[PDB]
Amino acid sequence: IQRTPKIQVYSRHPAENGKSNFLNCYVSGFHPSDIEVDLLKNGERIEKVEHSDLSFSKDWSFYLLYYTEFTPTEKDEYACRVNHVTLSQPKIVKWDRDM
Amino acid sequence: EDVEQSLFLSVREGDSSVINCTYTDSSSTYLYWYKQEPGAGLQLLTYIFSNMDMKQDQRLTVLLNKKDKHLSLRIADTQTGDSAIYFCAVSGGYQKVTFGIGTKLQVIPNIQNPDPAVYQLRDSKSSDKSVCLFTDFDSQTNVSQSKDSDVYITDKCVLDMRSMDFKSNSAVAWSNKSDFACANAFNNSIIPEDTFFPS
Amino acid sequence: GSHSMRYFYTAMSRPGRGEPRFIAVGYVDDTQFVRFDSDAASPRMAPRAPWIEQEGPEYWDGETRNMKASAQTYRENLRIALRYYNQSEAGSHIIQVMYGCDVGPDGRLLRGHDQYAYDGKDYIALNEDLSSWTAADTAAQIIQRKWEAARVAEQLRAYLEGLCVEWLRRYLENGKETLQRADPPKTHVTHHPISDHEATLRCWALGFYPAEITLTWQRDGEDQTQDTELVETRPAGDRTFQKWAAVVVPSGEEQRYTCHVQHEGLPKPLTLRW
Amino acid sequence: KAFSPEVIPMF
Amino acid sequence: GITQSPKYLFRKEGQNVTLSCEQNLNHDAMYWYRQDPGQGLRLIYYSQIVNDFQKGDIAEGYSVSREKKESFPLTVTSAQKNPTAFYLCASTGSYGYTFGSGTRLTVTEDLKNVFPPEVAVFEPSEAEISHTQKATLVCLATGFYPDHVELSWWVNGKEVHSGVCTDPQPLKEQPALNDSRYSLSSRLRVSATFWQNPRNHFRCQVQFTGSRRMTSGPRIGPKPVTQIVSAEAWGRAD
Repeated sequence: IQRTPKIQVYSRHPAENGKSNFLNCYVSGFHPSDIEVDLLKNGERIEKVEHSDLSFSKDWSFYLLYYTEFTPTEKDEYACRVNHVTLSQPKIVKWDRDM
Repeated sequence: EDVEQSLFLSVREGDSSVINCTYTDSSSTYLYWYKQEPGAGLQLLTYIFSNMDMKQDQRLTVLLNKKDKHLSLRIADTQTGDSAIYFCAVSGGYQKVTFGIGTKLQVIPNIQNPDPAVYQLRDSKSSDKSVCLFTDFDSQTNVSQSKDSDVYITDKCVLDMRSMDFKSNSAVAWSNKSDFACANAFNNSIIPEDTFFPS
Repeated sequence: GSHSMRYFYTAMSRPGRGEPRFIAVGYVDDTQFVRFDSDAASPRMAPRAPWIEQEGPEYWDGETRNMKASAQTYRENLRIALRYYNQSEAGSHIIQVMYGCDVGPDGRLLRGHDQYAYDGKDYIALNEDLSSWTAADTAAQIIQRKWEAARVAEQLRAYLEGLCVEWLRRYLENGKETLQRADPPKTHVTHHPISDHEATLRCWALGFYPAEITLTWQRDGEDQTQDTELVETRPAGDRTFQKWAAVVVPSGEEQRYTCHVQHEGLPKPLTLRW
Repeated sequence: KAFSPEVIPMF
Repeated sequence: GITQSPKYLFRKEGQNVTLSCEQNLNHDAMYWYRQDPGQGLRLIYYSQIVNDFQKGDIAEGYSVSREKKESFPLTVTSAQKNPTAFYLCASTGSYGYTFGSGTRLTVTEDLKNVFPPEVAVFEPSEAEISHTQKATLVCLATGFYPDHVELSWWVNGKEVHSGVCTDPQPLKEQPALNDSRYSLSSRLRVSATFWQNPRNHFRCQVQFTGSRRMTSGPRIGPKPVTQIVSAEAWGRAD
């Protein structure tokens, strides 16, 4: 009937300051399909953001991969901002280079 | 899509007939046979999925060679009532079907004891300008179109006296000419021995 | 039981907005190879994996015509569901569809699948015998009777036993370089001090294919299940996958902990320490 | 390739 | 399951005509086809569901509607210079099609050519009786146009099917002419003893489908309307 999104924020490769990588936000386990996902850099919304094709698990719940190309440093901070009917307000999940 | 079948096909009653079909598209996964009596609608006979080599239902057997894109229909022990137009049809789905042009199947009855004769029938009403009947000839006999333009001769057709279990061929000729006599009304064509009787 | 092919349809009514959106996606094993979205400029079945691009124009046309027509089917099925359940024509609803085949290493069918959902819940499902249906409720029960009478199972069984198996075999041959060469995980262990006494050991599996993997922590060769934090397997973005497992361990005692990795691409199970 | 039904799976 | 009426239709060049198709099968999808010699079945229009109609392959000059289930009426306008065809209505529920029995539309340049059949029965020859102990009656329907007849035989007031053969094809009075009048023959063969029974009644009946009320006829000959024409005989004792 209604399932709230699970969220993981991570990079495609181990993070190296100064090197090019991808920033992922995997949003999974939700229903219905309407979802709003934004990637953030220093509170600011990133513009060149793509996603995978809407698909679903055996239990009918939806998943999606959002991603953008980026260069990590030691001073910049990243996050994923998700919104959905099952949610009170937008859930912000910070990028942690060790998770 | 392009489906081709023989226009073809005449078999003896009791024999087995085979009708053939080929189609060009690999996406044709639903394959059918229909038959139509002329003047009526198509009736569904068989369907098969491209999955299957063969399928059987009473006197009907359908084989499919998916590699050769070749579909066939076998009618076992053909009967008089099997005479009809046969259509293969193929679809890739959503009933978006391509019909073939159709194969006319003619079933020739075996005339047991032929007694080919021409008879003259009188009008139950008015005087003269009447009809000649050519009947009891075997099923090889042709019966040809009329030489003269004011003389009408019909095709042979098969009549089934079911209560007696007796089939027989006949053709009818008539004219408004008075120099038209039944004696040689049919003589204008090929095969049998000769002609007239009436008393 | 080596391989599988899968198609997923999502049909989302959105009264007020446009016509219901229809999205289809196709997979071989854990690889998406194909994509259709009724919202695009010109809706087309489109490639999502190198090895499918070699199919000619008539493959793409045929698949496109099917998806456009399948859109119409589910667009109408939404309206029927709306009636069976007596719902407001203002509400947004979703039908989902799954089907596909499983094959063994020999390429032979193990089983087929075809399940339908409405608003996230089971609706009707083809039984494993590909001859009968299981309805989830009394509304689906009407469908079952319709589908029984119209013999809708026959065509599905034909697809799943035949075309599904044969196209999957074709795809596994064309994409063999990627589909049939398992990429073992790249594994390392990281150390994150959480205080003076404790640190987290995190065991990483990166860039692996297929998705199926087992990561476990041992202490002195004994299992540590209750104490292991596992994250769900997640896509890298490059068609590979990631997972990690963590355990909180006392300082100095790090050498007694071992991480164990099982994946079909490894010759032998790995054992890793920090 | 995708399933292409002859008979719509109509609810 | 599907009924198409009437079986034959006749219309002057440049006049709208709607063909009827009804069903009691509860199928969702219905279809309109045409069939012409040296051509198979060409789609015209189709309807997968009520209130929805889609063009087939040859819709130029056709229009349809679906307001209820049950029914799918086609309309033929001043379409092609060839609206003369055999029209078959069809529906789907499960694999393959169910077909109606079809309607024949003949569109003519002008009505000056329409004629009802003349019908005559011809009694069996005494020789056939003596030679075979069977008796063949013959019925001729002559001078008719268009080729829209149904011929039936009636013995003692009920239609017979056994012992009857009717030409599958009419003869053209003048085969070169496009609008030639037609002739059709039928045979009814019975036992000698059945024909020799003078209480047995034999009627050959020809239903002709011609003109209706609101079709204009200026010729001084009677208007060639939809009608039945018959001819009869009683048995002859020796």
